[PDB]
Amino acid sequence: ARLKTVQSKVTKSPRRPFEKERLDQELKLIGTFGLKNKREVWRVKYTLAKVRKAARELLTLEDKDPKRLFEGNALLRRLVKIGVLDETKMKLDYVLGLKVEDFLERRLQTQVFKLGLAKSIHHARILIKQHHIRVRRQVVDVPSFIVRLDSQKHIDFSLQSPYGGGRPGRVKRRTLR
Amino acid sequence: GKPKGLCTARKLKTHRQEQRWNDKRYKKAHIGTRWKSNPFGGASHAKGIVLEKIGVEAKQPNSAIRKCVRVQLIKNGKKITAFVPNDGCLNFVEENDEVLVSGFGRSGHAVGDIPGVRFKIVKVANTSLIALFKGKKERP
Amino acid sequence: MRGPKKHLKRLAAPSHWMLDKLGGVFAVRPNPGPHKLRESLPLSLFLRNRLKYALNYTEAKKILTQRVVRVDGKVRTCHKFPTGFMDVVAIERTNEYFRMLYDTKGRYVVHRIQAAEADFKLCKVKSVRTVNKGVPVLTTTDGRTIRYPDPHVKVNDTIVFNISTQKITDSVKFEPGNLAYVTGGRNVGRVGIIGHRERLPGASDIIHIKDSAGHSFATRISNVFVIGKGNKALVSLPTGAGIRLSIAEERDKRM
Amino acid sequence: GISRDSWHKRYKTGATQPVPHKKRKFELGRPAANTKIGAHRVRLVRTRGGNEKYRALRLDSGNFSWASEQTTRKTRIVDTMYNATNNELVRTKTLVKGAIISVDAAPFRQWYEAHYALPLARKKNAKLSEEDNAILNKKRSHHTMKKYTERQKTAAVDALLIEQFNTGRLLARISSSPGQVGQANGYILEGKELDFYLRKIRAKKAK
RNA sequence: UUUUUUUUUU
RNA sequence: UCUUAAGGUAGCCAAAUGCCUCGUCAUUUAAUUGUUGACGCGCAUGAAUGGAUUAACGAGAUUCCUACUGUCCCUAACUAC
RNA sequence: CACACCGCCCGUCGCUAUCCGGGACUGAACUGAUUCGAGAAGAGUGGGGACUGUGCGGAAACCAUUUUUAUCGCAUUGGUUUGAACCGGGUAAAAGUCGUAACAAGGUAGCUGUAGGUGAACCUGCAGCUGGAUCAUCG
RNA sequence: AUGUCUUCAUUAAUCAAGAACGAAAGUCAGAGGUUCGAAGGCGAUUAGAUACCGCCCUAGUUCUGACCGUAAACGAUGCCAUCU
RNA sequence: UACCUGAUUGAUUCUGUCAGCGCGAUAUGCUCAAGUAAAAGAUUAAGCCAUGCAUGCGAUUCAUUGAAAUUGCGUACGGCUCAUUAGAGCAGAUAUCACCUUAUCCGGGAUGGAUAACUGCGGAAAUACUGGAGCUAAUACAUGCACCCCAGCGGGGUGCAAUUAUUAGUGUUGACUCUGAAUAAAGCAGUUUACUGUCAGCUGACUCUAUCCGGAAAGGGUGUCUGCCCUUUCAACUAGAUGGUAGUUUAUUGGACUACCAUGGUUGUUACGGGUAACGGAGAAUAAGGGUUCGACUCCGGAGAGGGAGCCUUAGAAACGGCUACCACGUCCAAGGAAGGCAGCAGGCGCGAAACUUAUCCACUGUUGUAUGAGAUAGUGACUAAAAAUAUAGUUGAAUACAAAUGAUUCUUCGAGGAGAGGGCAAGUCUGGUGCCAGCAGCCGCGGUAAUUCCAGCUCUCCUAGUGUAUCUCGUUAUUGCUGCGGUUAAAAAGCUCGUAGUUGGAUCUAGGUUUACCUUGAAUAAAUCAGAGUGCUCAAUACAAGCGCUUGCUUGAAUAGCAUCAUGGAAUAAUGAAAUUAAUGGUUAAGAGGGACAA
Repeated sequence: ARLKTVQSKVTKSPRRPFEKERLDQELKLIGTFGLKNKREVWRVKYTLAKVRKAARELLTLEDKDPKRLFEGNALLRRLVKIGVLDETKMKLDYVLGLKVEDFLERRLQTQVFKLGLAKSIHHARILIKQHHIRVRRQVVDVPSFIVRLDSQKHIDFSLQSPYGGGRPGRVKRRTLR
Repeated sequence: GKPKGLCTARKLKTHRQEQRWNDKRYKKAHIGTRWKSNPFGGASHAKGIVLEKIGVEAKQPNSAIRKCVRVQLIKNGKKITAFVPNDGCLNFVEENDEVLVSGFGRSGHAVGDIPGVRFKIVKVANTSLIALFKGKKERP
Repeated sequence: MRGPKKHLKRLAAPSHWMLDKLGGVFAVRPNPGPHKLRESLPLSLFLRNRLKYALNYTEAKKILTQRVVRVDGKVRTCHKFPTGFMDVVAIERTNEYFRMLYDTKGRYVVHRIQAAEADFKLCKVKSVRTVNKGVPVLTTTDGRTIRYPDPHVKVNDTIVFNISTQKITDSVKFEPGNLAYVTGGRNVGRVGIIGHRERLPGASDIIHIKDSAGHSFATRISNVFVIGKGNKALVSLPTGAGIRLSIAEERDKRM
Repeated sequence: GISRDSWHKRYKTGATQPVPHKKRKFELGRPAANTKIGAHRVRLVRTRGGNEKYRALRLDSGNFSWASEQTTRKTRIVDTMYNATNNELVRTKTLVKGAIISVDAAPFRQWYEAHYALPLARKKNAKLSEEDNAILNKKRSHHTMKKYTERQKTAAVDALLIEQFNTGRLLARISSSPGQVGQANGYILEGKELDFYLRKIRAKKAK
């Protein structure tokens, strides 16, 4: 009959639930990049830790290992295409230097207000929620959506939004009526 | 010292198995009478009926009378004492009442200054005792 | 169970068919005959996945009832027929001819061919014996038994079998210096030149084979099929010419 | 019903074994044929795979074989004489493989004379009957007598066999299983085995 | 030579 | 506190030894002044006037279960003298 | 001992609660195996021959027997649970009675083994140990 | 232990099960019974004193032949080999 | 992320546990804007079941296209559950020269009489009950249409298969009593198309049905080697028990069974017995490394259909949506009789802490294909995995989808809750009551009339549509220690010695200028899961897709790694063997190991 659906976790809780240093640092990160909850940042931390642990497991092997070559090139490729890893920094011995801020900057929510599409990060989030942003002719309503290097330059206002060209909003229609 | 020869695997394994029985946790989990001795029969929750209510002198240096109720489990008919959390909740427990009971937290050990009491009431008359204390509901 | 089985679950189906995990609870079971369950393919799977000729299996059965498909030149209407290795499939209405072949990965690929190609096929000699009346026969690994064959034909040798004439044309030998296919093992879909033969008396013997790229690997006899003499292949091979690319080489080829 | 299962026994070490399942069809047994001497009686039994066996209940004729002469003639089983397994079988006249019985000699004598144009220790004072003459003294061309002359070249017969043929009841051993093949085809005893079993039989009847 | 005790918490 | 030579110790018990008494509790039964097991301020138990046990043994005393039966319900018939 | 000797602390006895053990009662209940007795039903074999096809054949009921053997009875035995007069152990409980056993040379140094005795802690005999209150005492 | 230019040539270390020995007290049987001395009985001391102290003592303490197999049977430290 | 923190004291350092702390499983509290995938009466009661369904579809058509019936085929697959079960079962390798097979592949192999529906007569309360009478059909029933012997003139036999006995060796396998060629009998019952629609031109070609032999393939029965839980308050066990011969039975081997015979067989390298809240595996949770625990459950193997037992049919069953009997428990009776098996789907009662609609369909996925509670759709569903609103949803009608639908994907009308706030541990000595009471508190501890801990009121912290509580697993735990603990005083060296099993054992053989064990590399090794490339399903869990031209098209990806057996190479390390006509004829040394002798 039906099978087991394949699931997987992305968030790993810290071993110490409370410590002023981590609490304050993570609060500061939430402030810098508009996020919803600490799970958001733990997700990025655990993706980063998966990346770093895989890179370390690879570096434990010597340089020209077939697996090392394939995985390291692929991982550097993925980070490059996302726009986190530097394209002049091609090595895992150097990928072992990254932070959550790097991946968090590559969220749509940041780019919206970064490139002048919104005043505040909160305004950017509510605009995306109300469907006033678009990417490569693709209305993405997911703030954590991950913006690649290529798509970095392919975001403008929605082709249907009142602010991107369309019918006036509900308030404007009320006033006109 | 322990044996170290390259052909002593049988001795090492047999000795380890023999000495595991001197461990409280392993013996407690593999004795075989756990189900017969444990009132809940290995479960986490159980249901029962009230018989009477008692006040237990809290241990020294604490001075108070903790208000518990003697209950009879429906699964096996065993008699236990269950604690009624929160203030003025014994009022909501009347003799001959159906109660849901759970562990107190220390896995069959008494908790705090209440002597010999290792269970606690989680529902009375199909109502949550916390709801009864908080006024979210009333006695059926 | 109390008797034979008729079904075959999707997961238990051989992996080489590449059947999507979320694509139903059963897999079309090949019926007994020329080939074996783990070393064949259903015509229904052919028409549904490889050629996209059928959106659904009802459509596959509809196409198959029309008696338009030929296998070995014999019109089949069994969607569960065991179309396996070195099997000729000729859809006359569309005038399309295919021969079953093992991809480097080991999968079966749509190997388009012409009429001259479709007109023949190869068979390995599974045994040679003497049926009643004193007429010697040979049995091939695909079950085909051929009467009155050339006496020099022996075990593990290849014979060209003519579909149109149902006769043995040529007899290629299993000896050092013959292009040999590799059907099973982890070297399924690998073509290489036979070399030395480690002879185990009471167990399957071992063969050494080196491909055109020079890579060498060994295997058991039962996985070794001769497909020619010297270096020439008696049939056309798919794009790849029986060479295993390592993963880095495959990526390099991709970009 | 009757089962041939390996379980239900004790293990090599003497331990009791678990019963793996309820009795299975493919491991059944059937009651013994226990064939006897009398009018031909054979039953068909349907067996595994749709095949079928011939269970003999009573048999009188044996299609017996003479090995040296390479001949095979249908004689009649006369009496049971010796059985290695158990003597109740010989007492009850059970025809079981390897059982030792008595057969007629007339068919083999008829074949011997019809094939060798010579007497088979025939009686020393009794003239051959008309049927015997119809095959002994017959007259045909010399081209036909030549083959008989050639067949005469190798025609000596052993003393023990001659004595059995004199008594008219030959000793034979059943080589078939009447409960399995339904037939009592056996072979005539001759030589070392014949002497051994004759000595056994004589020892028992002395006992 | 004889020489036993000191209510509970803080 | 009176008092003796010493004040019944270890054991055991309503006993073949306890009046009150058909002692009180339990067991056996439908029902028991009976049996057995407990209790013991024991009218008046008790240590070679031997105390407490004890396998085997007994034409010794006692209670019960089973089998069996004219002991009985409830008598009848037959044989010898 | 640290509330610092007006310290700490040990037992019997008495009350309360609770867990466990022994216990006459051939106690009781549930459950599994094994011997024996009976034994349904099928299958094999030997009889039988209603009926109908041509002295021959096929044959149903039924009878006897062999085998597989459910199931039921006693009987033995294993395992789990359990009542019981009474007789005992352990533990817990703010403020019960009797004493002073131990911690100072604890007022008879303490403790181990063994044996006896005494309301109780305990006392005494023999041989050990220092974890002693002596690392020592002059040849 | 020491001495050995004697002999064998790995025969060794530790050891479940198994076995010998094993203080004192204690048990059985037979001899002995001086001293001391559990229990016991007295005189003291004491609030009491079933103790410490004193007096008279029974088992025992001694020997022979059997049992028991335990001690703070302690160096509270298993045995064998090697280095500092 | 290879991690710790509070608590014994007047204070200190330890031992040691308790408590805290992270993940996961199950249950449950409060709360929950909409959507996507998605587990789901296993745990206890393999308990009991009302009611509906879950297995039905070429030859034979005088009923009105095809009903009914007879045949044929299938119902041994599929589905469910985990009770039993500890040389059972399973995993890997491996035999079956000891065996059995329908469906599907390759080779060879226009004969007569009776019976239903149909007509009618009927019985019973009651069945999916049936007897007579009149027909009447067949792929039903029947019937089948060159060597040997005598005589080289002539007569017979020889198909396959098969019983026994015998002959020579046209092929293999490592090896064959294997397969072929023959010889002599005899029964043997099995087989070598009286089939449907037909078409083309006396000549042809189909589709179909039936049917044996040989070989395959697929499936199964058995055999071998290695591994797989706890227990000595189980140490000895076993009597068809171990083996031999002759038989019987089976498809075949076999003490499988029988007769006779012998005394064998297992065991401290753990036999035998007992327990398991025990189906085995693939795997799951946790997780530096080494591991610890679990695994009823979607795949593979096994078993069962209330408990037993016995059978019919068949290629295949000891079948249970087949029968027969017994036991337990029910159902309808007009009391004469007749019945039942949801551990299939959906539902009901019970049991419980614990688990969903008495729904729609073959539209999708397979079964031989109209039929399929297999399978696919929708319902309840904070099991769970991913993605996300409360600031700077809904609604009306359209368009889409679907077997029909709903809900998703486009337009248009209007239009915050859980825990917490003394320490562990992030976060208040604010206000009133009570005076060790009520209460809190996992632990340490607060509350005794001036409470940061309760009861309130006011305030803040963690997480967040989730967050607590209870039981259990793993980590924490070097508190089970192989890596890797400890034993003078904290728990722990036997009173001491001898001693079998077990464990461990001194140095020494080509340095230079035959067996094993062990290591390396390959062979055989179902998927799904774990690790692992690529790809904007909007991301991600996921999934395995997809991506360009232009219409009649090209290219695709759907990878790569993950005990025992066999072989190759290596010859250190550790065991093991050789010797008590010529040649060097053949014994290592004698341990700052051990034993024995001698001395005094």
